[PDB]
Amino acid sequence: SMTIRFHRNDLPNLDNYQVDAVAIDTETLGLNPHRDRLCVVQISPGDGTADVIQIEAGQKKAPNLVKLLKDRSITKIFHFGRFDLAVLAHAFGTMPQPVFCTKIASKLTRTYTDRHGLKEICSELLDVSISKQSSDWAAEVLSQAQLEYAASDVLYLHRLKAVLEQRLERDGRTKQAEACFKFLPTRSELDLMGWAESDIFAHS
Amino acid sequence: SMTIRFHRNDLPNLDNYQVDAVAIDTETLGLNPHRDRLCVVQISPGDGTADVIQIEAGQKKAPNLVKLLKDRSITKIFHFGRFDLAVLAHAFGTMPQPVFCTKIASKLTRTYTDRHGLKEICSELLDVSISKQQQSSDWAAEVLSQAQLEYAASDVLYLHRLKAVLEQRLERDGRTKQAEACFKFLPTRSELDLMGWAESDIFAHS
Amino acid sequence: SMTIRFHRNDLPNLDNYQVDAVAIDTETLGLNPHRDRLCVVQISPGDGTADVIQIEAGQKKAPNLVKLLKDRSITKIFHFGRFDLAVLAHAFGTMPQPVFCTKIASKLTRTYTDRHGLKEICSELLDVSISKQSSDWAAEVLSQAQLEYAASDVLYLHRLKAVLEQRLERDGRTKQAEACFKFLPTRSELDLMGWAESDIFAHS
Amino acid sequence: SMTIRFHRNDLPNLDNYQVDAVAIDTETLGLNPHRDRLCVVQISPGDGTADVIQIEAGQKKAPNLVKLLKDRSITKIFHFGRFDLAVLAHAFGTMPQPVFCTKIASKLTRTYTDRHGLKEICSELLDVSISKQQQSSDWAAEVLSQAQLEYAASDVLYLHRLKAVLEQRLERDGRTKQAEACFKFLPTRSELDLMGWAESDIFAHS
Amino acid sequence: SMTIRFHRNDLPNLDNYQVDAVAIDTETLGLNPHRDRLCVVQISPGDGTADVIQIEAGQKKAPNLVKLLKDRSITKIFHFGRFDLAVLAHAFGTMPQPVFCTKIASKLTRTYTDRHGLKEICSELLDVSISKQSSDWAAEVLSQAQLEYAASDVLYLHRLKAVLEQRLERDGRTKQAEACFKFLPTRSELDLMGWAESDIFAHS
Amino acid sequence: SMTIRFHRNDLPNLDNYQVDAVAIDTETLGLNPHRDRLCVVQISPGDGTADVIQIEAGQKKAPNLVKLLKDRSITKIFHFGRFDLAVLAHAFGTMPQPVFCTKIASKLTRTYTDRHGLKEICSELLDVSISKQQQSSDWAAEVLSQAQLEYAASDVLYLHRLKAVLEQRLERDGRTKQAEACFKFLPTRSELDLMGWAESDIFAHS
Amino acid sequence: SMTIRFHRNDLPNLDNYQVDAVAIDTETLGLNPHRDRLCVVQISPGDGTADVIQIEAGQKKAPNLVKLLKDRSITKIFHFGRFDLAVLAHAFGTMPQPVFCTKIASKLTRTYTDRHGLKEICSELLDVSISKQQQSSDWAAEVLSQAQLEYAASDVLYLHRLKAVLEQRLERDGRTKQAEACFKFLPTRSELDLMGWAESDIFAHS
Amino acid sequence: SMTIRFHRNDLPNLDNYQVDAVAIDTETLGLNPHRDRLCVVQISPGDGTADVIQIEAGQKKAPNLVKLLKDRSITKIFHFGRFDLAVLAHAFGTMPQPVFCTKIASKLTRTYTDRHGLKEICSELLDVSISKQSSDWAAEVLSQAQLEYAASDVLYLHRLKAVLEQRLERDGRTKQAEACFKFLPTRSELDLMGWAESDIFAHS
Repeated sequence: SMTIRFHRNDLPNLDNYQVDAVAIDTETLGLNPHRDRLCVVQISPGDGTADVIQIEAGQKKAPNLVKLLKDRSITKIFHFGRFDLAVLAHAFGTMPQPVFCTKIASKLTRTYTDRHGLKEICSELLDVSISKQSSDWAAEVLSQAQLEYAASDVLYLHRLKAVLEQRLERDGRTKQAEACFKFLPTRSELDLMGWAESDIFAHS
Repeated sequence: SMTIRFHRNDLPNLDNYQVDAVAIDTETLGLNPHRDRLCVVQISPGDGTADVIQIEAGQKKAPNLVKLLKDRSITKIFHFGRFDLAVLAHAFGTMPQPVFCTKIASKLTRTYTDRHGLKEICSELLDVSISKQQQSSDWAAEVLSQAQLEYAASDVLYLHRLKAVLEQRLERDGRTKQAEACFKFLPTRSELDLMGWAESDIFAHS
Repeated sequence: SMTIRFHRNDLPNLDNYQVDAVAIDTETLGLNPHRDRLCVVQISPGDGTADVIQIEAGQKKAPNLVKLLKDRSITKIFHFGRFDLAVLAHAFGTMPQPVFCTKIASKLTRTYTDRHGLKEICSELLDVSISKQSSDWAAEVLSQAQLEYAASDVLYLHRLKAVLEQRLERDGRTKQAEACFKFLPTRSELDLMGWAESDIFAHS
Repeated sequence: SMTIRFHRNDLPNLDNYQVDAVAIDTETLGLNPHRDRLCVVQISPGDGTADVIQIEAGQKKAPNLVKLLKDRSITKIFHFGRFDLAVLAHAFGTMPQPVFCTKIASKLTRTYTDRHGLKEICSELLDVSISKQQQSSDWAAEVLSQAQLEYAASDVLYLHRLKAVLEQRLERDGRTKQAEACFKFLPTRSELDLMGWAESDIFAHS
Repeated sequence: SMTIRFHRNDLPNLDNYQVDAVAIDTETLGLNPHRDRLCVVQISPGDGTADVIQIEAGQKKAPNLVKLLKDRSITKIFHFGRFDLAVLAHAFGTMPQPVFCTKIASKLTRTYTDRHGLKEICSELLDVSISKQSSDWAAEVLSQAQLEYAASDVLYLHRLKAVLEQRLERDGRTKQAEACFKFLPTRSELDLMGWAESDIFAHS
Repeated sequence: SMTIRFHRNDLPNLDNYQVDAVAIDTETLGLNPHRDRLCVVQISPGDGTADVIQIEAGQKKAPNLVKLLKDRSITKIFHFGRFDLAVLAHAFGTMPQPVFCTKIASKLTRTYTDRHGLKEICSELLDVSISKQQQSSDWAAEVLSQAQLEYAASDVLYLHRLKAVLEQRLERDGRTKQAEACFKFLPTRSELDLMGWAESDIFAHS
Repeated sequence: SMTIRFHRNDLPNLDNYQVDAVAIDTETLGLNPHRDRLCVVQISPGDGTADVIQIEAGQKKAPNLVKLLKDRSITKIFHFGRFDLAVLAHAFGTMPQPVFCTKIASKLTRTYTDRHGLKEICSELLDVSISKQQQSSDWAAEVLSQAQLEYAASDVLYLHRLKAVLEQRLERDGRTKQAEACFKFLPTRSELDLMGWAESDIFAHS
Repeated sequence: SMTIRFHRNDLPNLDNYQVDAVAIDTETLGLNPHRDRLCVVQISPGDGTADVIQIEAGQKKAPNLVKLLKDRSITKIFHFGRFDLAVLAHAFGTMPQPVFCTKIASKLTRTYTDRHGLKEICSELLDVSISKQSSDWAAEVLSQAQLEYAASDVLYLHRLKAVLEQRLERDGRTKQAEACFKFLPTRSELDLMGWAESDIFAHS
């Protein structure tokens, strides 16, 4: 079924990543980036396959992945990148950019719903059914079910981006979305710096 | 003391605005830009003088003011620019940029307090006292009172000085780059407010 | 100072009320019209004087006052009439109409503030200073201070109405205000009927 | 079963609308009428048929529909008319009246429940089952799906029948006059929403 | 199955009520006794049968039922009598007493749970399964399902009282329960008087 | 002015208590009767004098005080008796009755306010000013300060007068019978507090 | 399968408890230790057997159980020991120590969830299914049902296995020392609950 | 008036600290230890004088102060040490112990009040009046007012400890207080680790 390539620590090379956009998600021990370590990076070049990379405790190097994260010619696509960007910057020392977030794009286009989860938009926009799973992602041995769950998070983000970009143009919000994506790395930096619970643009 | 130049509709010219940054604030009939019209634009060159400009109901143009708003070589300084940028763009059709916001800068530096209002930071950072008695008054009055003119002018007379202090604090505490990114996004935040997301944090999970 | 005419039960006649609008407020034993009886009706014909009428426990008749309440040619002016209309209808058996509410009018015009109290609008719109006072309004003997407090509630509503009507025209909301005033007696009826805690127009 | 007539822009004529009341609903891109455009108007004569009218982006006129909205001899029946009245007035410039709202009528009669949605009252009052699967879908699609057409039509096919039941309940429980006053005010409630008070109960103390 | 005797307005006589305790529940148009009229009184003499009495709009007389309500030698058993006592007093002009409330008794004995509903205690204490149903109880014609739902509310309260009285004695709280039952009619009176949302014994 | 008689452990006799009602209050180390011991009992015959009785740690008996608590011919007047009844019953083993509570009586008559504290009703009903400075002090001190004695005494010196006013108000506004039923239940409310339901309204639905 | 040994009052001897750790749980009449008496003590040596001990009303002694509680060479394993330690100390006068709490250990390791109940961690960590149907039942019944015995036994049959997993997780994620400090404080946390602070976090600012 | 010794970076020696207990407070840029740096350490040996130490941005060494923090024979006294312990451990790399917290001690003794602030307990327990001041504690030059405010935080903690220890013995809670003090360094560690918003002992 799923074409999943499993790796320890890092991609082995970038032979599959001669691309201008990658789809990325992560797994962690929880929602606090300072407490809960990075455990898995899942990434797809958009060809319907996924690389699932198991990250070790204390590991701060992943040179091939970091080359993609730093490459300003490659757009890093996330669904709710605000969290993953903070996790990746905290783990590897660089804030990935530029980015596209399918959740922000959903909020700017799918104004007829309050459901902006990945499962929801995959169903509505792609007629794709994905299966939601909490588990210990720091386990020595990840299950096949865990690998498939992680891979499904990145298999469809290129296709979602294509639909959402067209919707943003139809509804006249392309420029505002792009400014949101330009700011999103700073939003994640501010989270790591201590404003994770604050809307910095609010009056009070 | 403070010099106020009162005008109707627009600045007469830009002879006082051969500067690299201007301080701007606005008065309206309330907090909803689609309902509550622009009534006053106040602007200062940073030299201890202020222009207070009465805006007519239905006024669609202000060409000299708009030249300053469009001029990318002039930084527009606001206190909580999120509001004023939306009001000005809605009134005259130009989203001002680039910008500096003293309230965002305060939130990124004065981490020991939740009080980030203009009156508060004037007192703490400059030892300058300003009064908010006229904040909620009829800004659409046919003739503005001298108290209204002085409240309006005081809202822009100190923004250059606050910006200087807050710039230094941002550098001291290591957040200049993040503040600049906030200022770059702020025009979009105001656009999203006008477009229908005024009550939403677009970066929130839900 | 204040010209106050004190009465028991009812106005003695309508000699002072050959008018097209009256200003009305009430005092009660509290904010629950079914539990807390009507104690005082204060009313002014707009001439800078007030009638202050002490209402007895169990009294359900006040013929001269009720003639004014029922007279469709006389506008009953209140500041937040929603409460007083319920109290008066519960006490005397008829819902006063038509009405003008200076608080609704304030909310539709003074959009630059969240303070719509009587003291606030008297100060801003009239340069009139009134003194806010809780006390037992069911006392056998009302104090002079109580009579003056009650009278001040109605001395200025005609003048407030004149200013607020002009503001409603300036800001383009006369028609919507008038529809609010037409509905206000039903809003008070719904309060008495059991919806005092519900916005009947809300989605949920 | 249900008969659906699909149209673009407007009813072709009023040959099916020689009636004293019509049932109306709308579909949009969301809950904010200034941001979220009108996409579909659905209308039923009360005879078990429904017209589903696709509204174009930027469409400013719908003359036959508007004739019905303006016609004071025809009651416009809605479920939560507060929304549809604002959307229709914003789209085409006419505030429909007079009106009957089945949600207000439900709140004034079904005092034993807090569930006043259309699906709920169809089931309880008529034993009619309707599905909300397409409530949140892309109503601005170039071509509406058959499921979207059937969801839209089902929102108006039963309002006459609900109105008949709820009218009887209002009379039974003694609240006809208060409901009628609510219906008379409802166009103003929708106007106030468009004017800037959508988040405020204008009758609240504070 | 269920032995249900249906009546209009009132019990026809008290031939089935030569008893010292009755089980009572009511149906109304909702939870606000001043707005939502009494629609059904269901009552059982404890013999496994129920009388279900349809109450008309505007009906304020029910002489045989009222004789039971007033009879101080007959304990009126309710599950959460606080509501029904207010409804019955408002409908018929007299506050029933004395009373026993199986919900108060449950709260004073079943301290190992926070579930004190009738279905729950019937299951736990009696191994009796009752089926929970909101509907229009003011309908001209009550359904058979509605009659059976109403009857089930009173079929088991005598049996619950017997178990709960023994539990109160085992756990040492009989005297406090009886004082709660003595006060309960006043608690319902205070609800009708305007304190339905207030714990009169709270400090603030 | 006020006469205070200071005692250790107990009243010496009941020579000053040939009366039909007594006013009682207590001071403790806090609001939890199982944790926070009884420290002071204050009692007044209603004649403008007060007895202030220091209670020792571990003290289990107070026979003359307890005679008054048990005497069903003497009404014990409290302000918020719910607390004092629990403290006294826990200390000495007798639940006082019958009782009158000025706070319950206030809640049933002063329907125009949410302020029912003793200081508030002394001021409004009697024009008597009392100070709460010593309310939170070390009531277990080896020697009570004169300020502590005067705070304690002032808490009982006015309860007879308040009761007289509030009785009249209860009759005036028609709630004498309901208040009396509350007073009859109050000892049980205090027992339930000691038994484990201090945080629960036993009459609530859930 | 599981072996249950039912007893009245106490273990008959400690022949099955020549072990370094025991698993303990209790059943009561509710969550308030001063009101709600101890009804059942369940204990397991960690060998797949469980003792379920019915405790009489008013029972003040359980000498063999108490020997285990006092024995500082035997770790007492609980799931949410905060409750059981207070109940056991209140019943028999000995605060058990040292302790291991699987709920604290879960909160310090399972940082990806807010579900830390025993049923949840049995399923996730051991793939063991337990039923909470009898959690809220009359634990003071004269005769315990077989379902009650099996619920009680299942609450202790797996704590040794959970402790083994959670110990490894604490070491893996670097929090062994902090968990041990929590376990050292837990008897005091339970004492403070009995003393009157059950509703207070003693370490909170306010 | 106040005897204040000002220092940069560290105490110059421990000549004034031949003691078994020290009183410590800190000033920071705010309440988030990971975001808001340590700015001032104020410390007193209990002789009515204070050392006020200005801490530089990026400074992670303070050898003489750290010797006191690590010295297990010296009790570090705080008012609400939970915060300062986290700040000091984060700044200098070691968790100070053992400790005494006058706020925990107040909560375990002054059960007759909900006010456990330093000003409150100084007034009640010592008849000492201290003056509460928010300001920029990272300023290059601290004002005399700032130095005096910082010093007043530590001038009285030895005296408060003596009173509170006697109160703990009188009210029977010495053992529980000491266990709270033994745990307090771990409570602060857990705050730094990511549980600052969680009571680790709560059921949920």
